[PDB]
Amino acid sequence: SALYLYPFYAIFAVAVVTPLLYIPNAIRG
Amino acid sequence: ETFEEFTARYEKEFDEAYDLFEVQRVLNNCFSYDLVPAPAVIEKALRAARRVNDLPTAIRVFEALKYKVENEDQYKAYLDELKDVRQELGVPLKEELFP
Amino acid sequence: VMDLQSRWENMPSTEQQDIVSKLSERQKLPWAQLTEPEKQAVWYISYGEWGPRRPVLNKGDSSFIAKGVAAGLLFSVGLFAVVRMAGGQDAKTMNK
Amino acid sequence: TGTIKRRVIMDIVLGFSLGGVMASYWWWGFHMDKINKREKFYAELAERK
Amino acid sequence: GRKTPYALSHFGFFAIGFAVPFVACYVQLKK
Amino acid sequence: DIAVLYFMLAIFSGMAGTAMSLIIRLELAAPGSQYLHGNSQLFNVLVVGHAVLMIFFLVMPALIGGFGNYLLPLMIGATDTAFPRINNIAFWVLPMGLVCLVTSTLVESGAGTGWTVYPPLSSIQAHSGPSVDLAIFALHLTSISSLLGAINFIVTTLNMRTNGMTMHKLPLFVWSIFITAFLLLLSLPVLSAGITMLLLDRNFNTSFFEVSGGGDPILYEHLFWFFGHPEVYILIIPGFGIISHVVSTYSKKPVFGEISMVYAMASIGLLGFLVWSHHMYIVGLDADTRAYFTSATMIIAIPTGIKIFSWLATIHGGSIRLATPMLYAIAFLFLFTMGGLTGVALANASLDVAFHDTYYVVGHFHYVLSMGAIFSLFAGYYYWSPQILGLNYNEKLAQIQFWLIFIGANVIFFPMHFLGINGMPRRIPDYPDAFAGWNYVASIGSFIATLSLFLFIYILYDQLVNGLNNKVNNKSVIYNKAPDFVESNTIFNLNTVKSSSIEFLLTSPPAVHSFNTPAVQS
Amino acid sequence: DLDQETGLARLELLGKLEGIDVFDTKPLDSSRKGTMKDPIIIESYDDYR
Ligand code: HEA
Ligand code: HEA
Ligand SMILES: [Cu+2]
Repeated sequence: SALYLYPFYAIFAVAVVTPLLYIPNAIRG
Repeated sequence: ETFEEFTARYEKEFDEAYDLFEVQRVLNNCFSYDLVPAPAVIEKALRAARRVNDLPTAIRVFEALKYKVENEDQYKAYLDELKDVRQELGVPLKEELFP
Repeated sequence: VMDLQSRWENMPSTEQQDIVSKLSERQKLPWAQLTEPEKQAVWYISYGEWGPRRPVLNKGDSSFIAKGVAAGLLFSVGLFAVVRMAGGQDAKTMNK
Repeated sequence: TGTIKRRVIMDIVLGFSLGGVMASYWWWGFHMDKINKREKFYAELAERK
Repeated sequence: GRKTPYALSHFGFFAIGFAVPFVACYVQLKK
Repeated sequence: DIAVLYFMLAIFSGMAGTAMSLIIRLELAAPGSQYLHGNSQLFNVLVVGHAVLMIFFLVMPALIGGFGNYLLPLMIGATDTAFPRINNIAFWVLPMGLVCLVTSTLVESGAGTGWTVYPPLSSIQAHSGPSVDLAIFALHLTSISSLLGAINFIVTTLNMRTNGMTMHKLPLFVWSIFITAFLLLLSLPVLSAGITMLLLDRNFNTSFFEVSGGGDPILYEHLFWFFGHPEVYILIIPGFGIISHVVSTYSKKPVFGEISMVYAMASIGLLGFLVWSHHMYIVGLDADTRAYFTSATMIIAIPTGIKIFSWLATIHGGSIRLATPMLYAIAFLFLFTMGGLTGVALANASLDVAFHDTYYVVGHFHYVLSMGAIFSLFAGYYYWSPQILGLNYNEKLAQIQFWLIFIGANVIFFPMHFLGINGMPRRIPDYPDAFAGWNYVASIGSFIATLSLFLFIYILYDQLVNGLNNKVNNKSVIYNKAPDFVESNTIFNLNTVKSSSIEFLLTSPPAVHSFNTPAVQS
Repeated sequence: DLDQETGLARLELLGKLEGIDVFDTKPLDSSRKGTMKDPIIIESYDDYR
């Protein structure tokens, strides 16, 4: 069903948001 | 494969004309081989051009042999035999026509 | 009757006619009373130059091709000359 | 046979010939320039210590 | 868009694709 | 489907790679002029971004997979590619690697150390600017995505063979990229293993390609060779297919020697794996071993010679029609004969000892790979583009782009065969004073070629405006001019939409679901 | 495995024991003329095939 696809969409959303927050630390130290 | 079996086989395939694009396609492919066409083949070509009710392909075969005729001497010889064939045909040279 | 009439005797001048198909329907078959100024017409209409048998490069275009090649090459070499020529080796005398 | 057979024979044989004369004058000219200059220089350095 | 469905997105898309080595080289030369 | 974005990313990354060409050569013009960082800070980073971005992002996707996922099923007759789920996987994996590679360029210092990253101290000493892990991950995802597309192309031309084609008279692009993916299988995962080995060495400090522990870099040297030699055969062999088709349809649909051609391509696919050898002949292997190597590189030089003699026979005796793809094919053939000549030159035993890491090998491999692959991709785009895109491509500007590319790339990569034998080093940022001559005209030519790329961009924008009096019909009619069709079928398929003049009969643009009825061969 | 959705496995078994194949596997070359007087016949569940 989709009742588990909704929190999976949420954890995927944070899992592809937060490395983009990681990369200014990668370029700036 | 040789000269004479070529002439016989494609005159036999060539009296199966019955149409415009059929006689023009068999003129194309039977002209595009690796041998000069026999005069009997071009006499059957002009007779099939009379059969299929079309004149400019009977012009087109002559400029085709004008390219493929490989010299000027065989060109004047074909002009002679094809000249009295034109007198019994009625088709003009392009050099006599000036489009 | 039954022959054409010099309606347009210079067929290689125009294929700007809308209904060329009427002129193609006009054609006939008595074979060598064809009025040669419109026996030009069957050869040109059936074997001319439009659509099929149109040359890849028109007469005007080939000069435009060579002109554009030379202009692009000149713009490239001129752009190279006006981007940078600065700060090289020490001096020609040093090489000596 | 005919014209295309005559043209492939004449064409490939004259291509052999033209590549042969281009590289033969190239190799003769420059390789003999090398044998003159280098063997003369080695002759100077060896025969004159 | 009303002015750019694909009229400037080709030019601008290729301007970005040509200019990203320039800004990478700029921020790497600044270190 | 996947093909349109698949081509858009290739053009994006190609302009990025030509910008890298612009910057590198603009520095290489005069000694120490444009950039202060004449070191692996920013300059070897630029040459690795250049090389790995352009070979992996341009020739590899467009030449194998773009023409693959648009033109393998349409030539064999398949509805869609046999696993329609993982073309989508592999292509969307790709621009994540573009982001990964530009992130490898962007970060603090830059561990860019050439595209062929040799271990011994590319190790943790270089990982204060830890870029090279991002570079090897971008190469790792491009690696597995090309692998996935290779499996997909193999299974598509195996099971979805339309009942026309047996295995004895197949088309040359179809059998070409089948050999290409069948050759890609046997060389990709070796280098995937080498990526994870040396990544484990430079991350989790076990260090078996590094110095300590008796680690030996020559194992990696064999490995990346054993990958990168069939890699360049992947780079050229669908190009040979495309050149076969354009040489076919612009001169003479009877081409020379089909069964001979596919035997020669299988001979290249056989003999091309087991010579990884010449690339470091020099390293000090055994004499009988390196002599056997030199002998076998001659036999890999044979069958490509057989193929180009075949196309030499093909263009002979046919009605040439000098459009822009026929010019691409003839320039392809002329420059690739000379590049294979210099291949035989470098292929000798005792000449790599004078030619390694100089600009003579650089001019050679740019000559074969750039001229061959990019002329083939040129021919492919200016050939199949009005079929897919539906618009006619303004032939006169295509002609001037061809001439401008030809003279620009020739005047770039011909002076390298002079700069190389005098003893230039490879990847030199600041060359000695006696080498300032030919690099100047190489810089002139680089500006010429990037001007021609911008001209291609104006042509690609001119793909909007439906010119009718510019280019309409390849292979103009023979002697007919009243009948109207595509004028050639050397086998009698003529079933619904498939024929012997293959896939020129779909429509412009082709439908979202074609091939309702299975085609048949005569 | 019967009474399931999408009976394309019916006519594989059905055509396996009775002859008439599933998804018109068969080729054609009727050794014909190609002529407009007697062209190759066209059978379809449609007007265009
Ligand atoms: C797609 C690109 C491509 C292709 C097809 C080839 C094809 C060949 N390459 Fe090259 N090569 C590279 C790209 C390519 N190469 C690259 C990228 C490198 C190393 C750079 C590095 O990675 O940094 C390299 C390196 C390289 C070296 C390494 C030397 C050094 O590092 O300095 C050598 C030496 O043997 C070599 C030789 C050959 C040979 C013999 C062929 C042969 O396949 C060519 C054979 C073709 C023919 C011979 C032409 C047709 C025939 C004739 C015209 C008529 C008959 C003549 C003869 C058969 C004698 N190549
Ligand atoms: C994909 C192959 C490819 C191509 C096309 C080019 C093209 C160019 N390369 Fe490069 N180059 C390499 C692959 C390539 N190179 C490799 C492997 C190295 C070795 C790296 C090293 O070892 O570190 C190298 C190295 C290299 C060096 C360093 C030499 C070294 O030490 O070995 C230099 C120096 O300036 C250079 C310059 C150029 C220039 C000026 C071009 C110009 O030709 C660019 C102009 C060409 C274009 C205009 C093509 C545009 C293409 C497209 C956008 C897509 C295709 C077609 C279209 C649809 C348009 N290249
Ligand atoms: Cu190689």
